[PDB]
Amino acid sequence: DSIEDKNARVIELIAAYRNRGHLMADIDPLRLDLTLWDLDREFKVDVQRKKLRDILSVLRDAYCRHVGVEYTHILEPEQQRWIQERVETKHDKPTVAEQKYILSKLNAAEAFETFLQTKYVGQKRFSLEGAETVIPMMDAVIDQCAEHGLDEVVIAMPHRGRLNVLANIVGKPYSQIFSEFEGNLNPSQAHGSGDVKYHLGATGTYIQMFGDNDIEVSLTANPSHLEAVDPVLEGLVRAKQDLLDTGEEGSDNRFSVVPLMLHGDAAFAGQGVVAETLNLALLRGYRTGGTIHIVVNNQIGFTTAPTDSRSSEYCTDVAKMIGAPIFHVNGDDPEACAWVARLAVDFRQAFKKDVVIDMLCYRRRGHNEGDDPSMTQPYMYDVIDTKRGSRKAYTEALIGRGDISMKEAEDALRDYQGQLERVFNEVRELEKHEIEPSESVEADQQIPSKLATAVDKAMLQRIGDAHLALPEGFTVHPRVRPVLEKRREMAYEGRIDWAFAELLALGSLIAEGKLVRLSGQDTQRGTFTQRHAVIVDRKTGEEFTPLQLLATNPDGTPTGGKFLVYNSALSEFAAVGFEYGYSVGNPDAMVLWEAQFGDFVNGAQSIIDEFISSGEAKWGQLSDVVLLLPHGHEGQGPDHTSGRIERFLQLWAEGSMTIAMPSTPANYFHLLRRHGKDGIQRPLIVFTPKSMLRNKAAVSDIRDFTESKFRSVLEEPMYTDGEGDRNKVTRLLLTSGKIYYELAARKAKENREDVAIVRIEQLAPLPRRRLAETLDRYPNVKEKFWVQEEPANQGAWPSFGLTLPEILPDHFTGLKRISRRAMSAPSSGSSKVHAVEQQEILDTAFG
Amino acid sequence: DKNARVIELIAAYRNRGHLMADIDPLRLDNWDLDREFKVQRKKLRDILSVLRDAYCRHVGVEYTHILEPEQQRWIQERVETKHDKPTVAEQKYILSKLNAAEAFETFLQTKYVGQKRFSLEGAETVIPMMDAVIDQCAEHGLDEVVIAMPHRGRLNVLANIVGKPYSQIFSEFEGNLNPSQAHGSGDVKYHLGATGTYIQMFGDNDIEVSLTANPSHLEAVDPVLEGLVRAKQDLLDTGEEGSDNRFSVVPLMLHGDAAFAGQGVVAETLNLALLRGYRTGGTIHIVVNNQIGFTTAPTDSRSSEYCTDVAKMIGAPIFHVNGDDPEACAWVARLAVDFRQAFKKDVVIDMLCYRRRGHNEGDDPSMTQPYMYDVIDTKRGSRKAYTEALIGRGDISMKEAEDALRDYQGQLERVFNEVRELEKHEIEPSESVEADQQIPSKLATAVDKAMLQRIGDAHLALPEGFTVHPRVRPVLEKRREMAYEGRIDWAFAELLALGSLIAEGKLVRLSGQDTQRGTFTQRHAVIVDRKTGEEFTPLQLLATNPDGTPTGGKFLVYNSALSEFAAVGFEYGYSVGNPDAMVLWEAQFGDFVNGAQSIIDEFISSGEAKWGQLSDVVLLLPHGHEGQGPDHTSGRIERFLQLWAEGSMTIAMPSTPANYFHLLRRHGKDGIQRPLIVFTPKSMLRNKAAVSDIRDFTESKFRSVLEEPMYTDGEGDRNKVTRLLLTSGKIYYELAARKAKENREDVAIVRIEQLAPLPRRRLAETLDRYPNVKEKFWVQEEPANQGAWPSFGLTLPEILPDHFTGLKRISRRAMSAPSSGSSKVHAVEQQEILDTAFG
Ligand SMILES: CC(=O)SCCNC(=O)CCNC(=O)[C@H](O)C(C)(C)COP(=O)(O)OP(=O)(O)OC[C@H]1O[C@@H](n2cnc3c(N)ncnc32)[C@H](O)[C@@H]1OP(=O)(O)O
Ligand SMILES: CC(=O)SCCNC(=O)CCNC(=O)[C@H](O)C(C)(C)COP(=O)(O)OP(=O)(O)OC[C@H]1O[C@@H](n2cnc3c(N)ncnc32)[C@H](O)[C@@H]1OP(=O)(O)O
Ligand SMILES: CC1=C(CCOP(=O)(O)OP(=O)(O)O)S/C(=C(/O)CCC(=O)O)N1Cc1cnc(C)nc1N
Ligand SMILES: CC1=C(CCOP(=O)(O)OP(=O)(O)O)S/C(=C(/O)CCC(=O)O)N1Cc1cnc(C)nc1N
Ligand SMILES: [Mg+2]
Ligand SMILES: [Mg+2]
Repeated sequence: DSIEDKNARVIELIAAYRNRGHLMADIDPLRLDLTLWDLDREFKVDVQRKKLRDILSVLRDAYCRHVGVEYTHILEPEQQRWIQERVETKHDKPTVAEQKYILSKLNAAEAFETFLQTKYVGQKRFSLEGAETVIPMMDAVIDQCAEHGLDEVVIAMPHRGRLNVLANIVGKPYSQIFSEFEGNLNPSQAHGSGDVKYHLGATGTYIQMFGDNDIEVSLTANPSHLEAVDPVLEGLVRAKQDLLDTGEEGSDNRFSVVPLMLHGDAAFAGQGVVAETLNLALLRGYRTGGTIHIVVNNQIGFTTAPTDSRSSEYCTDVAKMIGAPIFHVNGDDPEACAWVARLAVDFRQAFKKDVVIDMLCYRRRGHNEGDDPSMTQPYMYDVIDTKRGSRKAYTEALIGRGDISMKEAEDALRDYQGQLERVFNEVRELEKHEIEPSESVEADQQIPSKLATAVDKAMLQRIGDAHLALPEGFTVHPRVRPVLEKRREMAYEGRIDWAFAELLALGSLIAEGKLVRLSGQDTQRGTFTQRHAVIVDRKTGEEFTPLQLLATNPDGTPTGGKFLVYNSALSEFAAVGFEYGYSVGNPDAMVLWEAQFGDFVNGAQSIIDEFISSGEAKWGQLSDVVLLLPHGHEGQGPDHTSGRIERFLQLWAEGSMTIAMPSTPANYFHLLRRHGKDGIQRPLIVFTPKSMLRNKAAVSDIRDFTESKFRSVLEEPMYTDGEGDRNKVTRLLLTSGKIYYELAARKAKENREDVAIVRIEQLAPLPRRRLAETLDRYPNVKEKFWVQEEPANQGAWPSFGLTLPEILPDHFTGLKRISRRAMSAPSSGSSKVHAVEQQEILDTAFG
Repeated sequence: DKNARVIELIAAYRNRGHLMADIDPLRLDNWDLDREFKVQRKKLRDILSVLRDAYCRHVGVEYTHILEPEQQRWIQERVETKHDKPTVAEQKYILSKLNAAEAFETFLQTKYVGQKRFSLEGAETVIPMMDAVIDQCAEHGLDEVVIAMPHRGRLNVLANIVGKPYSQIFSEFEGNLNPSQAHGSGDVKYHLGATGTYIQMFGDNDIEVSLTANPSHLEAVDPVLEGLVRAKQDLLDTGEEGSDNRFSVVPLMLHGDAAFAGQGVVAETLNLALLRGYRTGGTIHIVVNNQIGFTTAPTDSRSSEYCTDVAKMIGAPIFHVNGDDPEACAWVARLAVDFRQAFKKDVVIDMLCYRRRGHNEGDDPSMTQPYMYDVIDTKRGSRKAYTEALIGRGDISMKEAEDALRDYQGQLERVFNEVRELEKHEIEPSESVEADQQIPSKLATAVDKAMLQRIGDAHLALPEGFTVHPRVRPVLEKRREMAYEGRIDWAFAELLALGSLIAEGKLVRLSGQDTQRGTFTQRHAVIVDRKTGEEFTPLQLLATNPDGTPTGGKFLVYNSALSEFAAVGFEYGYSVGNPDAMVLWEAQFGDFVNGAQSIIDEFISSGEAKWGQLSDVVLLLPHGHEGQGPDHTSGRIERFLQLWAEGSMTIAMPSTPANYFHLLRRHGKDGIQRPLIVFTPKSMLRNKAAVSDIRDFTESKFRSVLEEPMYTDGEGDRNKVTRLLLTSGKIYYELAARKAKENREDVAIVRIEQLAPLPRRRLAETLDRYPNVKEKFWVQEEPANQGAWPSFGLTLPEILPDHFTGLKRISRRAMSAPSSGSSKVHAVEQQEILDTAFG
């Protein structure tokens, strides 16, 4: 009513457009879903005086045209002001040369799809038709990154316009893409079992069209499993940033390697790994200084409408949890798409935070190029039939503006189409090779000859002394202090436990110049209070990392090594994905991921199945990620007992991974040191102990570290070092893990000279030669038994019971099993029932 | 202008006031007032006092992210108004809950100091808060509250909220279990569930309270709870598939702060909240935010301000409440239920508290968090502070409070003594649960020809003016023809099985990614009008008898979200919630079921042995080597076979449509409340040889072992057979076509349709019909380390030594991936198998 009362209604209106203007924005290319006298009156705006008509025009233009902005949810006021200053101001129109360049990208995007439709009508390619604006948008992201002088852009994306992105953004040769469609692959392309064309990656150098800077562009490989690559990309980028000494663990806060993550609208809302990966964005051990997210929102998921794909307004609403700004942009406006892309990069650079671009578009054809979409979405495809497409609509705009002519536009398309045909002809002209079955990739990585993993006594002692080389005035917790003192004593006197042997292995590698990354749930202290990789000051809370002292030589010079130890988030899928990604990103790093209990690794099953166990065969992607899985039957229940050995053994083929269950601390030390020094970029699966960590018998001597190597097959010390007679042995018990000690204690108690226990430390690849050689030392053996704690359908028996009598018939024909009955669950819920079952196994083994 | 600054200030408190609220009980991180303004006309001092009281005291309110204006106004009206204090009787009742909560934890600390119980100490306010949720649900006249929660205060919740007898809880600590408690392999005490009846203290209403079982896997039970509640809602005819939109079954989901932010299944389950096939009319979420995750600080557990920030994606209101204020906690709990009832939407309560002891009762927390535990040691505890507050108010005396605690402590000791007095039973190893569910004798699954014809006729019984898509119409017409003339394909036999069950009165729930039409355009369970977009479900016509009476059955078919973990979890929960329902979940390709590994491992394969929880969930997994790549080839048969033990599940790979029909009808009629794993076909859906006759549906039953038709119906001689090829799946047709082409009378192909439990007797009986067999081979498309060979190669020579000693394998080499990436390489490998099998 009054001038003071009207001014309050203006501030409400300013806020309404800033908070809810995006709900009115003309973002959908398909289009499916105070008095008038006060307009010329001046009002106070945060302070300057502006007319209502000018305030309203700025608000409508910024928030209700082809760009929908979601940013008021952000808690940082400086971020809200930064977005406000760049969206609520008239941004200069692009140059004729820049416009022509955008059209050239839309031309290369559309013609690439139509060419494939004409030549390979029967083959699926997951076309970007109806979403061609992704190409000039990604180009603008990469160009803006190059303008900031960044080092690399790493891309992860699904199937949608993948071939297009590889050819028009990354720079993968058209000849290579057409050869995959032709089915005529050379020995390098036909190597391994392989994977489909829209899962493959590439690398290249992006050169600025209107700038002088250049930037590396990489696209990583991925399975069909939508969004599974999300933490893998993050891990890959983090490893690269750590090598470049940029980012969280670097000197320069540049975060010069940029993750560019693409997504589909149904997969972004539906896959849990998306929230798991976004939750890593600002963590100390996982941050990459912000990811640029592009959602190719074609408002469909195969035959599923968005109404059945999510419970939220936008497919991007999950990204609001990390305070990420969200930009919904109309896919029919390539200039707004290129502008939002450059704004996104600028925001990422200013606040080192994630930015999400929701590109509203459509899918011109069916889900695949063979699917009929009118069966399930007739109304949408009746609307698509009327739409002209971004390329033709943008061409008509540029001719209308007077930038180009109809002839210039037509000659440009014919030049690109001509170039494709010329390359297609040469691929067809290549002589067709004989199609042969896929071959095992086992021989691709050769075991090095005579590799030494032993360390000198001085090394053990230095790692020991490092545990007591505390900073001035540091107050050690009274229950942590005996561990540090016992470790220095262990390093000089012997009887080294499992927890110290692990740190002796990692510390000696750091001293040799290796980067060690160790992470997992409560991994800094350890689930079983054994590691103490990081010790906390009882009074101040200051952290001390003893192994970090080994990154410096005694003269003061750096070794080149580093110890990166973190407590992970309560995730398995994202954390395992990230560590796999890290190991691929930096192959010279020692990357270890620890499960709280091995029973939780099934939460990251997609990473194990789709990346860790099959990545080499499928894409030639090498990873040496170490998985530490606490395993053992101790009466703690079915979810605190098994790391599912049987599952990893089942997945094993073509010498893809090393699967071990060491029984001694020294053997574990040699296993870890071999993995970090052998140069075999293949994963390592370690079934680690819980109660065995504190077993007084499960200790090792200094000579085991300084004079021995890894031993895949272990005999009882009485036959190798003692006065035991191998000829008295009639019964042979073959085992793996902590049950050896329980069997050895029973053998000692009853003085059973007729029984020998042989341990298999390396489960896969099977040490066939060493195992045969070891059994040949017991000539009077009449019966052999595989003994294990695990149920009959679990542990090593499902694979060993079948492979051992086949690979060694003269040694294992008639091999019987001693174990728990076949069980649905990994063990019993009661510790008392476990104890009875355990005694039954020992009684049977000595019956 | 002054009035404009007031509007910005009003907005500042409503949007960001929660950042200033005194919600943390530990406190770790550190002239115009009399003028009137237009809001009605109110003084700035009165506006400011209302804003500070509503948004900056012990309750932090996040709601301005909500897009519905009516929801924002509803919260504003209940939050920005002076709320009446609870009555002396209500206050005394809240203290009685805090007394029960703390004394239960101190009693277990004193009696079983060495056993881990995951104490709720420092978070005792969860008990009066949950009581207020349940009491408010009972006040709304709701039928049931189903709870899912982790380990934190689980024993406490079972004893003080659900009503699990203390005698039972203490017998679990003593390790003295009777035959019913010791049945199966079992699970730890803080994973078990219970049921009971909640009776209002100051009301006359009663409500069912249930707590569901769960594994250690934090948050995995979230979609399971949703599915369980949804099945109960559908039975009560309340909700989305009901006459009334009451949603009378309430999901009460509890969480830990580190698990809520870190587990992806949380976002997957929240994404289901408003979907047609998954919505439960809103979940009440309680986060026990003790600002710790074992030894991990919140700074390393999440990238967001609040552990609850993920729930803002479905526009859920979030209430951060101080755990030291039990009255604010009880008020927020009742506000949450009221919001859920008004808008049938999810509500999140973030109870800020602390963990008095270590992660477990044996863990020393000062090793990793010395500052936090130096602060906790100075804190008095919600029970003692609340006791002192009521003494100060004059509600109770020091004597009345002490006498109340003595009564609860005295009752606990009395019960503990009786459990100790019980005779200790001999501890024996766990036993298989196989015999618990017996196969029924002579169960008929065949239907009359008229039923096949009715399901056929239903595909063409289109509504008036309905326009069928030109490529969908031949499927409907071919189906009516198939129903009367025979040559029934796979896709129609499935709908014949489901349709006949609906006609018999069974509730059929079928869901999965693009399941309504089918990934391979074969199902067409829902047909869309080409002109209007109107949907028509042919099988729904079978829920009505020809006289017009309902059969009692219903067809619930949905397109799922792009999830595996939550969708499989939900369907498992649904099958447990309604055991009389036919619940089927279909994977796009079986290669994506590993995204639900935790549900398969922790619920489907081991739920019966661990908790006595029975599920008859059906997993449909499209499987087969066709050259579509390593992620469009295998459902990982070897993994399901590995998990199989104690007759927990049925694992099948049928080769004929008729067999699949009988497998599905047997599952829905046999009464065995155990899951079914079906490896379903892709190209075999359109194979002209993979068809069945009417007689196989009307006069036959499921056949676990199948012979070639030439021996059972044709003119083939079994005695001429010298080589025997044992197989499963679509490769049979490729082997049969090779046998026919080369006229190999010396070779016979025997199919194993049911992989687990192994049909040992039928398999032996079938092989005894080929007496001149000199060599036997297991033939499969799958790599040597995959398919049925890893288990069959070991079990078959052991269970049947006179038949399978020296059984050799014919398959693809052992592979890291389920198959090759090239279709050309697949074709060469496939021909190599056929060539070896007939070499
Ligand atoms: C990660 C992988 O799986 S790549 C494995 C390579 N595979 C092949 O070469 C195919 C043939 N395979 C084989 O011969 C066996 O499975 C092998 C590799 C275990 C060797 O059999 P064995 O000789 O009986 O076991 P053994 O422990 O004595 O191996 C002997 C040597 O190979 C090394 N070695 C064995 N397995 C591995 C492994 N998984 N990673 C690294 N080095 C290994 C040992 O350290 C040892 O080196 P050394 O002779 O200087 O002491
Ligand atoms: C889901 C489960 O695992 S409950 C399994 C019960 N387990 C046991 O009884 C342990 C002993 N096991 C066995 O006898 C075998 O493993 C069985 C159950 C497969 C039967 O072996 P066979 O007789 O050789 O195969 P067959 O298919 O002819 O089974 C015969 C009968 O049992 C029924 N049957 C077999 N398996 C199942 C099953 N998984 N679910 C329901 N019914 C079944 C058959 O339909 C048939 O019924 P019918 O007598 O009316 O014709
Ligand atoms: C469900 C599914 C698809 C629906 C796609 O939904 P969107 O995310 O909206 O993507 P588009 O619209 O297709 O660009 S594609 C798809 C494919 O097989 C990808 C083609 C490939 O790469 O081989 N799957 C199957 C699928 C289901 N579940 C999971 C976890 N991953 C999947 N890939
Ligand atoms: C990581 C982990 C825990 C940390 C708990 O974090 P929060 O969510 O904040 O809970 P609390 O503070 O303990 O109430 S408890 C826990 C337990 O073993 C639960 C005790 C049990 O039920 O046996 N695990 C291990 C764990 C790791 N990953 C997954 C998916 N689930 C887990 N349970
Ligand atoms: Mg889509
Ligand atoms: Mg916690």
